[PDB]
Amino acid sequence: TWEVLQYKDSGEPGVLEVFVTINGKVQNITFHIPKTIYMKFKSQTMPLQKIKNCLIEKSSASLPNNPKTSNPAGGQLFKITLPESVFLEEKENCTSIFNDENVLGVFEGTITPHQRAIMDLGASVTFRSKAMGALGKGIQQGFEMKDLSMAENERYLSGFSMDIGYLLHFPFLLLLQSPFITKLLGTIRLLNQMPIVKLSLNEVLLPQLNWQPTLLKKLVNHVLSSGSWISHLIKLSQYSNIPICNLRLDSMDYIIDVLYARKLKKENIVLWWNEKAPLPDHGGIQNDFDLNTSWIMNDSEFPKINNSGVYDNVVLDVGVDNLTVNTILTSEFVHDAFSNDALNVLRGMLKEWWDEALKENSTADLLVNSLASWVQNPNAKLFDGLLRYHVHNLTKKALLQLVNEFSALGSTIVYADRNQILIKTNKYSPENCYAYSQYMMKAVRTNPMFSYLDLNIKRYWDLLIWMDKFNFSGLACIEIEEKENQDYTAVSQWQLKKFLSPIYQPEFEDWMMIILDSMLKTKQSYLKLNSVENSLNGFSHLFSKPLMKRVKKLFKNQQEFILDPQYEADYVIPVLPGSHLNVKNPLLELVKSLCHVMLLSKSTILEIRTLRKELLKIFELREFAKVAEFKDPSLSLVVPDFLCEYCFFISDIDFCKAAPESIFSCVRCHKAFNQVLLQEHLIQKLRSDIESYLIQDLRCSRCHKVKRDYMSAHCPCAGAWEGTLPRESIVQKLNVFKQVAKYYGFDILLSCIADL
Ligand SMILES: [Zn+2]
Ligand SMILES: [Zn+2]
Repeated sequence: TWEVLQYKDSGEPGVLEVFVTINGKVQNITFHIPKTIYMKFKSQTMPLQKIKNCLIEKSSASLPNNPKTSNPAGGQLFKITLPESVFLEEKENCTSIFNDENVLGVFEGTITPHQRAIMDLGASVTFRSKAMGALGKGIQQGFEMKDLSMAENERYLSGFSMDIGYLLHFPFLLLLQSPFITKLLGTIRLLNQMPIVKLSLNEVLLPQLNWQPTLLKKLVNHVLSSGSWISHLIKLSQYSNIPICNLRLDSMDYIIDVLYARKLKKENIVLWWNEKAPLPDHGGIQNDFDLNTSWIMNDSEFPKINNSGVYDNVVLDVGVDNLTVNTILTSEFVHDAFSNDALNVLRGMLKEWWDEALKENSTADLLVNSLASWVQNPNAKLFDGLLRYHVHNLTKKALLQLVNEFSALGSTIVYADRNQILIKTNKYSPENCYAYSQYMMKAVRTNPMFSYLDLNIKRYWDLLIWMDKFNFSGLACIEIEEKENQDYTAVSQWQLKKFLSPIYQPEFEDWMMIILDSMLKTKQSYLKLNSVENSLNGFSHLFSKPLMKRVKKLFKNQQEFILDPQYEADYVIPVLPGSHLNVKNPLLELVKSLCHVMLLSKSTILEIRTLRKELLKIFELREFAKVAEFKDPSLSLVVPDFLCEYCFFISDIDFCKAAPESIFSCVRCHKAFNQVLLQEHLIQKLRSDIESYLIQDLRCSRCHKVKRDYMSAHCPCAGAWEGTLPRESIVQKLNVFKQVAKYYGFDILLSCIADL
């Protein structure tokens, strides 16, 4: 039994220098690893060359499923194993089996000897040599490992007793903490020969004034955290079976990659493993443009429900956590699907991880939490776009099924965002829904479809006005109590106010505070007294007469002071990111936006529309004038699926509607983001949009149909060829990016706009 500390390769192929630990102390040994390659070539027969001293054998391994490669043809996959030195030798000559005619692909040329040994042997490698006593012969030369190998149990890797050191930069098992590992390793060649545990905290920043205290504070924690670092490293390593020095702490996708790869190798499935490459290794077919792949990697938008209105019943605000893991755990013709066998392997892995995590296991809990992050990361190895598409498509179905399940009992969906769900209840008072909420939660959890979902009620709503997530108001209570009248807080988040003149913004809020009070009073009166929700009929009668007089007075003052240069500070229309409307009369916008909020009732249409006409009579405008219609003042630019590294939260960020302090900070935890990452994601969105416009399909203006010719003038129908994506849409999309890049300081995106 050997405790390998740091597997390390060198210039010579199939050579692994190992800083192993023998019962005495640390020592250096070397391993020899042959190269195993997967050949798909020809349709039948075999080369019969015999020139190479290798081992070939016809195999039946389960290949991946690239959408382009769909033809079955025949099966003659091979399992050629051949040492890497003579493989480099064979690279030289022109004639050889690996480079000849009728070669479909090489499937595992990317995996290095280091990875092969760390996946096959592991941390606890032992010697089962026996035969002749070549232990001395094995130690003087390089011990060839292919013939003799065994992996002993690693339940207890080490009882630690050893010296630890530091080496840090702020631009013996030493710990390397530097922004540039490669530069420091190359500059001091002697640093290579010593074993190092490489933990990298990067991007040191300074306030540029009085930086000595902050340098001292940044040094103190790194000095004092040594006991924690080694302890956590050993805690991960004892379960991981990866050697301590190869493993890193922040690296979490590597554990998933090794475990999934070795449990796949337990089966006959091919790895498709690819190293420092964002795309899978499919044998070389992955280096060509394909329409299906381009569509499946450009579909990251999630559906949503935004049923708007004013609700006089109670509304529940539940938060659905563990959606993706629940989706995975629960569950020829198709050319765009992931292999079912690997899917079942992943399902079994997640099930066993969850079961061990239930029994007080920290590492299993970490793996379960980090699986969702691993799925969407291309930089993680074994990453497949088909897997991401499969997971997203099943999650999309799961959310609709959950909404339908909620629809089984008397309730109505209002909103759905993968993290928040709003439910309309039949009951009228929040104090009478304690039992029904619990019953619904138990019923939802009882279903086998949603056994692993986490649901928690965040707020109870008494009166809610809903337009979208960025524009709402009402009265809410955090949690209902006993024998005490429930405390209610009034919330009002209106982005619509930001596009108003400074003199009218206070008026907007003041009049909304009267609308809400009147609606609450009339609802209480209707409840006390006993097609239309009669709780809210007649609320406008209380505040109509004051509103008319106030509007008249405001109009008179505007007529008096609009041309006064002294009052030029007022009556200035702000410029905001996503603003497109060019509008003239400031008080008209206030009255329109105030009436639009009342209009979302669906039960008091006539009453509100009479008041709207009467108010519009103060101005010289008619009830159906085009200038008197409400449009949303703001555009939208939504970047989907941004990761919080310290929170493990999936959030969709919209750069136009969302107010600041939210663009650059996570929601669950108030941790700031990194700006250049946001700029790079915006650039990715822009270039992807341009590509999607450039690869669109054509259609007939009358026969809505797809063009099936490469050279034609028009439809067999007398018509014309038009585009599925019109130019005006992409022009507007390029327009909004320019404003977003100028309101906030994004130099990289501004440069990208000007290089077009
Ligand atoms: Zn967070
Ligand atoms: Zn036609």
